[PDB]
Amino acid sequence: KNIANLVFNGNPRIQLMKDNLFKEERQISLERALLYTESYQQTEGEPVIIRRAKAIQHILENVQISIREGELLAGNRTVRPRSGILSPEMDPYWIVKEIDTIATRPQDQFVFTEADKKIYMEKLYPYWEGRSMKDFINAQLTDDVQQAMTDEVFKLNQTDKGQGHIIMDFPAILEHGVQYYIDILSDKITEQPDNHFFKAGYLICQAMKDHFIRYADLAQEMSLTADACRRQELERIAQMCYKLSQEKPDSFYEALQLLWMTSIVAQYESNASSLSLGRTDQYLYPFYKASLEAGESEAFMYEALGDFYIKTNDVVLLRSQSSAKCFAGFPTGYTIALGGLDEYGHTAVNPLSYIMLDIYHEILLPQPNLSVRMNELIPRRFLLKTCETIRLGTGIPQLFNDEVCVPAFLSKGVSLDDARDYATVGCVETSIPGRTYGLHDIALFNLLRIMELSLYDLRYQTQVTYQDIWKDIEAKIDYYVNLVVKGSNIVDLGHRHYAPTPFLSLLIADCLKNGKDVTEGGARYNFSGVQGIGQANLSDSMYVVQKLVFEQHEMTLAELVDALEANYEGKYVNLQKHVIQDFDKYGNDNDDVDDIAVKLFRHYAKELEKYENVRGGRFIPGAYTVSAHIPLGEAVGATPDGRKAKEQLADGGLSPMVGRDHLGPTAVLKSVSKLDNYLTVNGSLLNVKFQPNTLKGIEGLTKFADFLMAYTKLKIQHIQFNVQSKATLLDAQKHPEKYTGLLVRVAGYSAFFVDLNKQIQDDIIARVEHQL
Ligand SMILES: O=P(O)(O)OC[C@H]1OC[C@@H](O)[C@@H](O)[C@@H]1O
Repeated sequence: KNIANLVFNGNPRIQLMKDNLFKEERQISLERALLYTESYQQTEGEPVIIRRAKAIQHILENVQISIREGELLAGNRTVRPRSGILSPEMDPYWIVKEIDTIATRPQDQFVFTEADKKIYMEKLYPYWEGRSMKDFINAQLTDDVQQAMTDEVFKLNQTDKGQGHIIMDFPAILEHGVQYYIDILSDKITEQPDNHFFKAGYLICQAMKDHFIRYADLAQEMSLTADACRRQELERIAQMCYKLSQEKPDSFYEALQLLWMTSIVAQYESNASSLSLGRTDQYLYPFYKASLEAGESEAFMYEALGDFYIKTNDVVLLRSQSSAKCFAGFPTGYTIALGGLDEYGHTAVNPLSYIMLDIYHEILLPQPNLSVRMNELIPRRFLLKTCETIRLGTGIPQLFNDEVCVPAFLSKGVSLDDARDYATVGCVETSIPGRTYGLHDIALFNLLRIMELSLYDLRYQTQVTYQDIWKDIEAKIDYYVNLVVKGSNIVDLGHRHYAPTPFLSLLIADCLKNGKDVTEGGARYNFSGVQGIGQANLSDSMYVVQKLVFEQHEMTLAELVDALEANYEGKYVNLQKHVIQDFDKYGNDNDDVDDIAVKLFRHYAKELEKYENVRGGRFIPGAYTVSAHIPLGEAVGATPDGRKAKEQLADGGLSPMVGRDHLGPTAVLKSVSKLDNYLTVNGSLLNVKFQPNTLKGIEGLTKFADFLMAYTKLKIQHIQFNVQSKATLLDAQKHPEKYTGLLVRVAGYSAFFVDLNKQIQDDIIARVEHQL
């Protein structure tokens, strides 16, 4: 039985709702697909965005709903907790290939019941075969794009699922309420009778009104047969849901209910990852304050917030076996940014900011993906509270640096007001809340694979120079950025032609004024975010090449490549130890290695910003991996940095390669700070791991806080921490049953260690355990 993350004296209601999420195993759910398909079978020939809205209305009107045990807030996608909602309208093929294996696959298992297997193949697969967004993307990708993907230079994401990766304008819905949108859309439809977007949004807002009423009627009915206390609670919920079916919220309790019901409707619409929450402490604090005045009771508001936190852990997204290699362990992305700056450039930390960290001490779940915005104005007490929470060892909260992120957005034309208000989509995809359509994880780009292709290409050139390799790598980066742009633009178009999101778009400036969905470019800011992965390995490898081959003349390029092709076996076993141990590695504050990373990623960034997306926006670079450093590593043979074939790439994005940082965590910060971190407007990612003993006591928190202030001044964009010992992680591999509660930080998200495939577990284990 489990000894990880045991909670002492937790709130009983919070702990009961938490436990209920995990009582039964995860099942695939076809309920959304079935309803979606029913609607679509009646709307042939209508505008896609109307078909979408009517299908979403049909889902909202007919989905089975319940109010689960102890809940203070209504709203769940599904009655059975943590269901994998299938989207055959995006891709009906992959589930067929895995129909008998998804229950026992290596990552992200789900039960596909026998009844549902037959239902899917009889009622859903024949309709969606040849009719899905995936079919369009298969047909549209050109030949060189496809060849780059078979050469495993880059992956394209969301070809088989909703787009997501967007923060709605929650402050707008919180101040207006549902009926306000119904009425303005009425007037918009009148003033522009040919605009389908307005009609689509009208339908969904109406169905959201009705969906509130469904829950209200259910609460009331349930109250009749409920214990003396629960009856009053269910009556309170009914009255709340009747009110919020139309009216703007007045209390914190109501704001949380409107906030999560909006999230539920958004999930029915797009069924995607990273419909993140933005600056929740900023836009809920006025409601928390207003409730305090008026005598609402901090203990009740605490429980309602705890309900909300548990709600975010009922959502897990279903994906294919190959997709689960890149995005393993349910990175759901209900990401919250805390603190930061206000419109005046003053600290935005407020009393709710502290509460939202403290409640997490009871939750210890992967969601919400809490994040603290750092700057020089952070109150010390809040900084120490952040450190105390990270020390719990779940990986949450992560940090974002206002010092980098604000100017980075200013770089791309974001106004000062909007850039000061940034928050985070998903893992590390910094974004402008309620104003951005960023395609924040549209593609993964394997920089080490490109270097490998270049070394093999030049392997027989006896006259090759080191500068020749560099130019070749830069030329291949140019070539492949061009292709990943063309492929991302196809996926971009796929979502526009198959899956506009009219409801969500209502809450994205400036879709309502422009009359356009986000998929048509209605958002104020339009990006497409492509991730450069493997740069620690790239600079480590090219440093060896430069030194071993061209300055020391130990081998020739051809002889070295022979050793790589041989996977350092046989007569090369000692060469491997030599390239690893006898040459400076990235992450040790050695300018000579580090500058290779600086210059090559700068070339990647500056190439991406030459390209437009199909919405008139700009491509932007990120440097993050999720769990893709495993599959992207598997696609690369041995490299001059000492990787054996198929070995992982450096985790996270900006992290040193596992085990290569020998000079402590501050030398890591110094390496990372040499990168031009203003370029990764799409987000970058630094994983550090601390030995738990090194953070204990008041002394540990003080060292920890000082470290985060050094991180801040060094203008590193993001950092996050694992706090677990090697012994605990090895024990969790050997006796998973003792550690079913154990959370570990992968890359921009936390996941249950025992549910991570061994290759990810082994990455996390091999990361250096630092001391302060
Ligand atoms: O395949 P998806 O889930 O759409 O994207 C992959 C991942 O991208 C980066 C993050 O936002 C994650 O939360 C998301 O899961």
